[PDB]
Amino acid sequence: PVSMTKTSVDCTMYICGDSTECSNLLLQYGSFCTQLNRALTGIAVEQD
Amino acid sequence: FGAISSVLNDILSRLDKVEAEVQIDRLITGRLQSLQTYVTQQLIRAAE
Amino acid sequence: PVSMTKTSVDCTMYICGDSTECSNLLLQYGSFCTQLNRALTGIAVEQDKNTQEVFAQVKQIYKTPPIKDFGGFNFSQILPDPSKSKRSFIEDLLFNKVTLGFIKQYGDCLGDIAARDLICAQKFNGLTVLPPLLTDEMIAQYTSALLAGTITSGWTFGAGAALQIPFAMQMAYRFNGIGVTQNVLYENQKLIANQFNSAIGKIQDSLSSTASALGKLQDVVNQNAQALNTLVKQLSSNFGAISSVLNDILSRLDKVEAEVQIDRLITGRLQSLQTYVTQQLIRAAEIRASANLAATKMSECVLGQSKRVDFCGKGYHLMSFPQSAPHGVVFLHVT
Amino acid sequence: FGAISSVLNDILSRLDKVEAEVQIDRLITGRLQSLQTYVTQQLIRAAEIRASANLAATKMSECVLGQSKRVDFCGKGYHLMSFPQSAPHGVVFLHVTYVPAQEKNFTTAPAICHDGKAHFPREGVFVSNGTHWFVTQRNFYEPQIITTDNTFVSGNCDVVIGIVNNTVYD
Amino acid sequence: ALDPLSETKCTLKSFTVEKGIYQTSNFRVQPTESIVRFPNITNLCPFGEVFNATRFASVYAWNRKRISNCVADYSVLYNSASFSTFKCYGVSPTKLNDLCFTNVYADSFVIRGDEVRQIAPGQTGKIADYNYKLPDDFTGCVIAWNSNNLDSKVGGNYNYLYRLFRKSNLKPFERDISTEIYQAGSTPCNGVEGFNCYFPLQSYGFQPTNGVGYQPYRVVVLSFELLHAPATVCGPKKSTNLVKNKCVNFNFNGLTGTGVLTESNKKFLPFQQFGRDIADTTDAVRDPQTLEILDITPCSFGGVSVITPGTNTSNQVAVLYQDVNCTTWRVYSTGSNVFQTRAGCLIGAEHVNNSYECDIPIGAGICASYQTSQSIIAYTMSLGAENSVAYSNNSIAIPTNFTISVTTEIL
Ligand SMILES: CCCCC/C=C\C/C=C\CCCCCCCC(=O)O
Ligand SMILES: CCCCC/C=C\C/C=C\CCCCCCCC(=O)O
Ligand SMILES: *[C@@H]1O[C@H](CO)[C@@H](O)[C@H](O)[C@H]1NC(C)=O
Ligand SMILES: *[C@@H]1O[C@H](CO)[C@@H](O)[C@H](O)[C@H]1NC(C)=O
Repeated sequence: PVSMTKTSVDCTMYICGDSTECSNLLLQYGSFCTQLNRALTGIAVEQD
Repeated sequence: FGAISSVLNDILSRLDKVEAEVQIDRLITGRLQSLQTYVTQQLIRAAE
Repeated sequence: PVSMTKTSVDCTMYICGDSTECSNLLLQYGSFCTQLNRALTGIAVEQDKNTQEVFAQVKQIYKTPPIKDFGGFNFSQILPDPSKSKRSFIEDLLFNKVTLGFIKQYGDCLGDIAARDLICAQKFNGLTVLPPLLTDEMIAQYTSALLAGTITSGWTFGAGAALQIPFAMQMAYRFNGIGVTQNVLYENQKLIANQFNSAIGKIQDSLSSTASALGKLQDVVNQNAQALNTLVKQLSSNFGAISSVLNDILSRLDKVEAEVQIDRLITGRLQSLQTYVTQQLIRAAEIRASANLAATKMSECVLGQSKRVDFCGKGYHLMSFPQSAPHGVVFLHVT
Repeated sequence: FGAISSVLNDILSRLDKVEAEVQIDRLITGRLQSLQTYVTQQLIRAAEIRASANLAATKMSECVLGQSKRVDFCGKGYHLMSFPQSAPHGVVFLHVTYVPAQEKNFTTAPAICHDGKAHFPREGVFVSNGTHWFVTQRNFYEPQIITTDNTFVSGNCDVVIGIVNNTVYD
Repeated sequence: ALDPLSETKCTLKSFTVEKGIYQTSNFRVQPTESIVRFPNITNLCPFGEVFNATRFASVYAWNRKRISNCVADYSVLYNSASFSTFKCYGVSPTKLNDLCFTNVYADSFVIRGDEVRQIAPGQTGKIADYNYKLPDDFTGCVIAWNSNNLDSKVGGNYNYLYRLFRKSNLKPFERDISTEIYQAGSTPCNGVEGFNCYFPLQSYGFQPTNGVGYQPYRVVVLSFELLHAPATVCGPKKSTNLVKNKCVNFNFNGLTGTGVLTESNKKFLPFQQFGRDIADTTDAVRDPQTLEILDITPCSFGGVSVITPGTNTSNQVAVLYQDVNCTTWRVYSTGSNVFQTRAGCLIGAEHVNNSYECDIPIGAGICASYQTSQSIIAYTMSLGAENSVAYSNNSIAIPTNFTISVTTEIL
């Protein structure tokens, strides 16, 4: 094996959906998702 | 995750501004932890 | 890369601060902080073995002779100059390309400097960095010993006692190893020496220009700082509570209404620390792999002559020279 | 984990179903987190163990089933052989190596000059015991006499730096 | 908490400790004094004009008064005032005596008893839909008490009104004094009342024999904010002096905490009172008397390690302070063998001039051991027995013998 599948995640769309009440509440964290996407972007850049 | 439902539209259809926060917070916490676990296991898989 | 940064965390200072109520409430977990610190201590202890394995291959600090007496080659730029951190020219060039545990007194961070320096804001929250056990001067002395053994004894100094041999009579051997006879070397010694010198000069001129070329060693520092600054910023999250400040919770609420809100913050910040430690454990493994590769190159490329293809450089290998950099090592491969 | 007790039978002996679910959910969450941490750490250790196992599998092939030429891979010194032994959760290798013992100093020069033609040793190096000139191998001093079979000729004696003058026989 | 050795014993959870170096808690400094700084206020609040008035308003045209520059010692109500209902939402009742309040408003009106439960967030009734509504993020206190001897007459009191028949529900703190004929059906109305057009106001009866639930109640809603702005209103607490450059517990206008107070060059604006660093923590405040700016700095800062040879050979130890340059005061003890390495101030070990191998690693090339009366010594580590090589120009060394080694490798 030489590579795996690259992925990306929208945390607002997975957690809150189309609701606008959950998004305002999730803003109170706001910095744990960017971490996730940073890690996943590293993985994706490494697989190439 | 310890809430009365797993559908935000079934929660926001019965409970008001304040009685609904205590449940959406549980759902947020749980789904954030799910994403964290996913990313951690993918980080461990990419090293192999 | 050969190493990363060591860290330590007082969890009572990060989570609770100076409040006694929170520190009494935090005894009800009591078993995870010791675990976190166990992990971090394992990392920190591994980070010095990663260096002892690379640079401390030999335990005889060989010295360089006054008059060179080499066949025409010039190691003035890799060998030291006692004038100066008795490093070398190229090593100095390297250290002035990577930016960044030293003493920082409470009298310095006292005032507005705190909350404005990014290193005092950590220490005020229980996060500390630890100095490495080997200083840069020791590492450079090790490197100089390795270089001076390579240059005066060939490879014999890695299989027992060190036997001396002229440099050209050594390059003849290194030639016969790839498939070229001796006469080729004894009959083009001057030209080969000139080409070698010009190659090293081009190296020096490209490293004296204004291109970094050392990103693999800078990204380490950048990641290690970003992690701690992200951790410091993560303290402004409410985690489901009415506020992120314990004193505001304790100035308006009694002993009963306040636990409901302080336990949320405790849990959140404990999870933050858990995540930090997990990611550090995962990066330490990459660093360990790279350190083992470097320790294999220092023995197959510096202490001998490799026959593997594209391991000790691109082409038919002749030799290699080590140099120390911040958190890593650099090899100059002569092919 | 923020509850009134760590024993479910004290929670269930004093509180009803509604008041007790609130307290049991917290314990569930915390213990689940504990197990997740356990499993993550075991996954991170299995990787180290796998790397060590792969290195041992490489050493068995390259040091036992053959003779390695890499430096410091199988032992300290010039490798000869190896022998495996089994130990609890691991393996032990007994590496046999050759190590030089007693050094002696000589003077040397390449490209011997008999008559206008340079001679090179073709295997080994030239040495002198003070007055005579022999050719010998590199890792064990066994001197021989210099003839035209153990050397070869190349060019004339006008370039090499170190060339000396002596007699080669046939 | 007797010494770092006991701390590491309690950490490892054992009465024996193996030799090495361990990390301990950071250097903590404890306070010596307590400081309190409230504004300079002299007069009392109008508890009389509010709670003991002669005519209260109506719930549809409720009244809203302002409170400023006063001292809230509610103990004066304990004499003749008796409150049937008292409920606070964003603050605990046992802390109303230690705070200062920002924008205090008092809303007053009269209702019937069985409607007092409607004065709260999310209640869905006649008084919360058409007459008076409260936010969902209400911070304040609700107070209510019976008035069946003042607001009730012997033949019926019809001077208190409530709004029936509104087209849509009200919003928080929004008033409505309109009197326009309400149309029930779809047929139009032209200011005349019949069979589908009703006057949207009606009056209680408030007789003196009416039963609980039909008896009058007076209500007072107090609204305010906390710990964000000047707060000209304050409670009954007597202040002290100001102690700079010392670790003190403080209470600035209701904000507690502990630290060191120092002068600042920052310049605020006339509508600012706090500093709120990146992490939402205060790092500056304006004194409410001298109007000067002060910084705030924690007292705990450090990093401390313990060197131990083993509790089965000795019980002497050494201590390493990583952020102290003893060449001296931020220490537990001073001892008599200070060294001041580059990794900190080492206290408890004798420095030597020799060079051995590392037994216990410390940092920056320093190591420690248990040498010979036995003590702890600290020194600079060795690197491997300096040697030299004899490269002249034309000499070579050749071996004449060999050895067969046998080494081990565990995996
Ligand atoms: C004029 C209003 C001033 C408002 C000042 C701000 C907050 C004061 C809070 C509560 C004051 C009323 C407390 C009721 C007295 C206790 C009940 C009793 O009497 O037994
Ligand atoms: C006759 C059975 C109808 C049941 C319909 C189902 C749900 C209706 C729910 C609640 C109705 C109660 C009305 C209370 C009136 C508000 C209080 C008041 O101000 O008086
Ligand atoms: C309000 O009026 C009463 C008289 O009934 C009086 O006793 C009381 O002192 C007044 N309230 C306060 C706080 O003084
Ligand atoms: C070689 O070494 C062995 C011991 O290792 C010794 O007994 C023997 O005499 C040596 N041989 C010579 C030629 O000295």
